[PDB]
Amino acid sequence: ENLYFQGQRFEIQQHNETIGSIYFSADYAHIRGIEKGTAKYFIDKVGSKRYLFIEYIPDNVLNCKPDFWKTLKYKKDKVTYYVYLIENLDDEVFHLSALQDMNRIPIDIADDVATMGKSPHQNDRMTLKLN
Ligand SMILES: [Cl-]
Repeated sequence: ENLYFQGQRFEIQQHNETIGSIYFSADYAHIRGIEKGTAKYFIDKVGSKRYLFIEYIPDNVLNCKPDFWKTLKYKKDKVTYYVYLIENLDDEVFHLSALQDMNRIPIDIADDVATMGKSPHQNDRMTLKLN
């Protein structure tokens, strides 16, 4: 698979406020917010862009604005993933940007996420700052 974030720890920011830390291993995001949590994840590079596929993290763990979760969904096996465009500004500042959703069943081919552009509302985007 894709090891772009594997072994990396980021500070999580939303609306210029720190809301916790996230550490990515081979299979899970390890979240330290109000509480600890884990989320299955994977990264897919299609063309020039990279996309983060991540399970929902509840606000009892990571207290972020709920419309951050308004994005394209991917379903592999029984786990549903929330898909984000990873933007790398300078190898320090990263964004998790929500994508446009569809009026159809979740994508079953990871690469087919590229057929969708960014969400018109980007104000609830996550900022990851590399440690
Ligand atoms: Cl796939």
